[PDB]
Amino acid sequence: HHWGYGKHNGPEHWHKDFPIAKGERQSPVDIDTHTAKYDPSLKPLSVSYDQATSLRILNNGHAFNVEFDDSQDKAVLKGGPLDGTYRLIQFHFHWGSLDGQGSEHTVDKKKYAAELHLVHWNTKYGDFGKAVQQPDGLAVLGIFLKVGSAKPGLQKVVDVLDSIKTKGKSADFTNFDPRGLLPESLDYWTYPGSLTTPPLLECVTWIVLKEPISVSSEQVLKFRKLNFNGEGEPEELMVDNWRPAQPLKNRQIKASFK
Ligand SMILES: [Mn+2]
Repeated sequence: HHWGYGKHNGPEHWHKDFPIAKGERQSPVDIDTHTAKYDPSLKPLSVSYDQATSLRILNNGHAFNVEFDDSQDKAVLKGGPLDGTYRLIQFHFHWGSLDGQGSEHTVDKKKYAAELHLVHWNTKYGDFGKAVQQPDGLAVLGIFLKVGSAKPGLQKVVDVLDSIKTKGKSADFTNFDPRGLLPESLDYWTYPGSLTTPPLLECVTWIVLKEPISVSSEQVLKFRKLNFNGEGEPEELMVDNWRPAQPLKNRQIKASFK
């Protein structure tokens, strides 16, 4: 029936409705650190989020998205392996039912407790919907989360989860600054890939940061309290909304560092 992360509609079934699931540039992947090639020609990333305008937070039944106003060049990403400017449209997370799993990308097969995705679209395309039809339409910044100390900048998000518990619920969410979610270092790995949920389009340049951010156990616990279901439907906790690693096939992972 419709896709999700259960036994009957989980990632292993997606190819029946979205054949691109078995495509040549699917994500996520395992990052083998010894085989990633250092590329001295890659430039430092440029993150400009000082003018970021968040608007709302929504439970879409598969994760929670914080959405931003992308009608102008307010929060953009440029540099790194990118040509042109990419505007932030939304961020969301993938997490596990246990601390030993939850991330989509893995590093030398290591899984983290969660993974944050900041989604950006190439402004040359004019809108998100046109950008997903292009090979260089999106740029996703992925950041791993490990359990340790609490992340202060994530608390405003944790606190509103109670109000968007079930599928379809949304809440006003203004003045949230995503700079509070960045690690200290911007060193990264990059490779050409796809969206990690249906429609699985191969329109993404992935930028995965080497340095994880720490969150407290209590912070991650509140994520696991969300529901996949809609209000008044039987309760299915929102946990393990991550796609396993896909074959690298003909792609090279490049590193901005050595
Ligand atoms: Mn994602």
